This record gives sequence, structure tokens and C-alpha cells, in this order.
Amino acid sequence: MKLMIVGNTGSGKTTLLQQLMKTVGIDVKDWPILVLNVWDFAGREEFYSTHPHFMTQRALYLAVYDLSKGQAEVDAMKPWLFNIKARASSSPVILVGTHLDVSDEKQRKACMSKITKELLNKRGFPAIRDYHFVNATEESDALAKLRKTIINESLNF
Amino acid sequence: MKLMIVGNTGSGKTTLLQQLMKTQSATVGIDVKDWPILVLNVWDFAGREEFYSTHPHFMTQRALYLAVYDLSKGQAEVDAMKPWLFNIKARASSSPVILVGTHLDVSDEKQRKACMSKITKELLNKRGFPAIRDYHFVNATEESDALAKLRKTIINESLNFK
Ligand SMILES: Nc1nc2c(ncn2[C@@H]2O[C@H](COP(=O)(O)OP(=O)(O)O)[C@@H](O)[C@H]2O)c(=O)[nH]1
Ligand SMILES: Nc1nc2c(ncn2[C@@H]2O[C@H](COP(=O)(O)OP(=O)(O)O)[C@@H](O)[C@H]2O)c(=O)[nH]1
Ligand SMILES: [Mg+2]
Ligand SMILES: [Mg+2]
Repeated sequence: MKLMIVGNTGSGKTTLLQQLMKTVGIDVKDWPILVLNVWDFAGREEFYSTHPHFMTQRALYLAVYDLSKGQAEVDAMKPWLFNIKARASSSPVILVGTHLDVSDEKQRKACMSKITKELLNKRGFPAIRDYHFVNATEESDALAKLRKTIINESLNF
Repeated sequence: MKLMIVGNTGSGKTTLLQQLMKTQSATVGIDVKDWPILVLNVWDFAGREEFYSTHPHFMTQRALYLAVYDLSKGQAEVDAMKPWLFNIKARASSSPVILVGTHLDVSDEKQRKACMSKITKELLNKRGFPAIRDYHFVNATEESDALAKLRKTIINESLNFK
């Protein structure tokens, strides 16, 4: 299923691949011939960063959902939270509802009540550190706050 | 730090990242970007099947490797492969590996004998390196018989690996 292209930088890995199929640290492509999931690594540092330890222990999560689709999308977050918990116990999560610009207040408050009650303080869900509602298509106050929360969480982990 | 962006397709994950950073599928399944602020290694998952695909079981136990070196730099590059091979071994003792020397077009005939000799006697059938299935020498920039043989080896081993 996966084809990993490894070796040192400048050896021709990306060039070889586009020729077979006929810098970014890690490039992930599908190759239909049987479909192979191809992982193109720039060098040793990038391969090392995929060790299961970093992948499962050293990660912080943005769980993103479309608020304009209403509280069922918040429900759609539960399977994600169980999966995230199973990858790591200690994985902190920030929930982000997008499409705020095309959401009603009934939806925003319902989703928040849902979040507050059903997701916010539960074992074994991950620790959900904050939640945000944003128009993801533009710069805004709320998006800048989300940006700061992501920084604060990365530093304090 | 890794930042893993998850959720279902079309929820705005890639749009949200682009906005945050301003400071077959229609979309890439997994996109991996560095974000300098502290550098965040950001992994943007299109959806559930893509996140699933990164389970450590699939990452470490369901992977075939193309181990690439520059043959115009000579037998020292074949030596450079040994650390890679120990590393691949540590992920799964069973990982199949195909070795490929590029830059054939700017290498000597002797360069290459030395590499093949080196590969043959130091890497080929060795407890515990991984399972080195084949080796090839190619100009990676063009179609060739040699590249077509490599393409075939990849199909063959992949199918055998399944
Ligand atoms: N002449 C020649 N140049 C090559 C060959 N393979 C790669 N290159 C050149 O090597 C350089 C590095 O290639 P790249 O594909 O970026 O290497 P990567 O870091 O391993 O992904 C590029 O300028 C390629 O065009 C080859 O077989 N022959
Ligand atoms: N109106 C609006 N559209 C959004 C928002 N976030 C994402 N979109 C749109 O949703 C569609 C899918 O976004 P994309 O980033 O591809 O979602 P992904 O599949 O989760 O990566 C695009 O047409 C975006 O412009 C938002 O907050 N408001
Ligand atoms: Mg490359
Ligand atoms: Mg996307």
C-alpha cells in the first residue's frame, strides 16, 4: 500500500518519482497503476519525524466542522474525538466551527450548548482546550484569537 | 510540534490553514507544511480515510521502500545507504527495499561497478538489514528501458507484499 522514497536531499527522489509516474519535507501522492500511496521524503530529518512516537505522542489537534450544517456536525465530531483519543491519550484538541458567516444564531448557540454539555469535560475524550467559531475565508478578530490559542497550546504542551 | 488538522471533507480545513498561515480526490489527501512562528509541522487531512491511513501499523508494517542515492558521487553514497537501511529495519524487519542509483548519465562505468560490487558484497543478503529485493541504475530525468524495469519491479514487489 505505501511506497516510501528515502535517501538524502538532492539525490533525485522527487525527479525519479515524477518520471515513474509519467523543497517540501514530505510529499504524499497517490499513484494509480493497484493504487500506491507514495510518500516522498526530503531527507533523514523528515523520515525521523514520522516515527510513531512523534506521530502519536507529539501532536496537537484542530477538529474542524461546518457550523452552517448545524448541531449534527457537532455530533459528527464524536467519532473523531474517539479516534484522536485512541492515537494518544494526552492529545489536546481545539474545536473549530467554520462557515460562521453563513450560520444562524440558533445554530451557533445550539452547537455551543452541545459542545459545552456533551464534549467538553469527558473521559475518554481528549482534553479539549478551547473552541472557536470563525469565517475561515478571511482575516478577523476570531481567527486571530484561534491563531493565538494554537501558539499558546504548542508552547504549553 | 505537529499540528494535526482533522474533520470531514469540505469542512474548511485547508482554507482555515491558509488563512491561519497568512501571517481520485479533488484535494490532496494529506498535505504536510511547516509553519514558522517555533515551527509547527502541520498535517492537513482531507478526511477520515486519510487519517486512518496514518495509523502506526500501516506506516511501519505496510510500507515498501525506494532507497535512492546519487551514483555520480560514487561508492561513498552506497555507504550513505547503510544508516538508512538500519533505520528502515527498525520500522519493520520485514520491510522490502529497492535500491536505486540515479545520475547514471553523469557517472563513470567504473563508478558503478564499484557501487554494484559494494551493494553486492555489503548490503545484499544481510541479517539485519531489511529485505533488499532489487537494485537499479537510472537517469531519473528520462524514459528508458532501465526505468521501465524499475517500474515493473515496484509493481511486482508491491503485489507480493499485499
Ligand atoms: N543528470 C541527472 N540529474 C538528475 C538525476 N536525478 C535527479 N537529477 C537532478 O538532481 C537534482 C535534485 O533532484 P531532486 O529530484 O530535487 O532530489 P531530492 O531532494 O532527492 O528530491 C535536480 O536538479 C534533478 O534534475 C539524474 O538521473 N540525472
Ligand atoms: N463561506 C465560507 N466558506 C468556507 C469557510 N471555510 C471553508 N469554506 C469553503 O468550503 C469549501 C471547502 O473548503 P476546503 O478548505 O477545501 O475544505 P476541506 O475539504 O476541509 O479542506 C471551500 O469552497 C471553502 O471556500 C467559511 O468559514 N465560510
Ligand atoms: Mg524532493
Ligand atoms: Mg482540504
